[PDB]
Amino acid sequence: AVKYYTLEEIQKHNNSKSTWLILHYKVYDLTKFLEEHPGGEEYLREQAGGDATENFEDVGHSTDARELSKTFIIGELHPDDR
Ligand code: HEM
Repeated sequence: AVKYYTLEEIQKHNNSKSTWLILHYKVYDLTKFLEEHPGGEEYLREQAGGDATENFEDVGHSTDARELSKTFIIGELHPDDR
């Protein structure tokens, strides 16, 4: 089973208690990761509530970071919004 979120609901998660973002159609809840992110939290908050795939790939994340990102997935972008 997979949970699908719309762009409308994702955009609402960009505040002090909730930070979500999209990477390759998958939705990530990075709320508790902000402080641990090697790159800092400014880059994450700035992209919160939207699709950060291009920025993510632009910086060029390691295979380890990508493996780690998987633990933060909570669902996928609704097919109709793709
Ligand atoms: C769940 C997603 C993410 C995880 C788990 C994550 C993890 C990491 C890790 C482990 C590093 C260390 C270097 C490496 O292994 O590549 C890193 C660096 C970095 N990340 Fe992320 N990252 C994520 C999302 C993002 C996003 C969305 C942005 C930008 C919009 C971003 C910007 C950066 C920057 C600027 C660095 C520093 C690169 C440098 O100094 O050369 N990261 N990230």
